[PDB]
Amino acid sequence: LPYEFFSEENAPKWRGLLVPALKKVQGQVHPTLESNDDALQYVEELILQLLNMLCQAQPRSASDVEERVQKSFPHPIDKWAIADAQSAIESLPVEKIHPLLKEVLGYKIDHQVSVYIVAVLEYISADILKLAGNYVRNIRHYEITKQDIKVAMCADKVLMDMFH
Repeated sequence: LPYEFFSEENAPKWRGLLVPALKKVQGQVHPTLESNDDALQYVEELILQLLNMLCQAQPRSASDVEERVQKSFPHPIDKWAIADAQSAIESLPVEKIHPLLKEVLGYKIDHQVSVYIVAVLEYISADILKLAGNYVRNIRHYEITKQDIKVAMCADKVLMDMFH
């Protein structure tokens, strides 16, 4: 039990830490669509479940992440994810998260690896939100509810096959 994001100790350190940023993301992907804490908090749970997955492989380089990502993320999302991550090291609290990473694993990490990870995490964030937004805009709703996101990720094998 090396880590549990929502315990009676760590919870305060994560709960709503990504929500503020996600609103921005959902703002760049779908300006017209309105935010909804209920959902973004769920997107957070997912994005956080992703970070944990990228940590099980105990990253120690700015490449080990690319490798892990290159080993997990289903084709096309894997390559696309890296492309972004790379183009980054070259909105999410990249700073406020860096110190946290060291605590999620218990080791040291260069500011370059964090920029890579956080970038990857945000890509899936923008990707998830991007798909959900289309769903919403398809049914003429102008709002992304938690329900929408779920039903949205379903019609997508890549993402659906990515989580469990």
